[PDB]
Amino acid sequence: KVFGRCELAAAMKRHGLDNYRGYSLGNWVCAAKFESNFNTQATNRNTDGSTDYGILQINSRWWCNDGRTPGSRNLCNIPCSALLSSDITASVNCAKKIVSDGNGMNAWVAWRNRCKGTDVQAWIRGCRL
Repeated sequence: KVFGRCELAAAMKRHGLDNYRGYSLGNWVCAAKFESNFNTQATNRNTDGSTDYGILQINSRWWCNDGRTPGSRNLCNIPCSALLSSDITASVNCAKKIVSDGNGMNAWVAWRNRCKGTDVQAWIRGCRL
């Protein structure tokens, strides 16, 4: 499943991301756009043996367990396969842990590079929310 921008915005709102830790809905939508292109099934291998999973490209060294990543910590206490659902519940739950951990949304490379300091509200304009 590839979400539409506004579909995702609605789902992230339902799941409590609007203003979670001070970050407006558009930041979360923007992060997903540039991390995964709204693709719930996207995966990306890294040079350290970790893989990033799903809509918010959550990493298997720190956050979820895939069994094949060295130095894995499983800090969201979830299998990475749960982060590949068409249902974003698990990715949202883990995202809330990630953002609360000390970095805020700087945790997401694509957010800091493409979304931070931009008009993130553009990502929710035109949506029925």
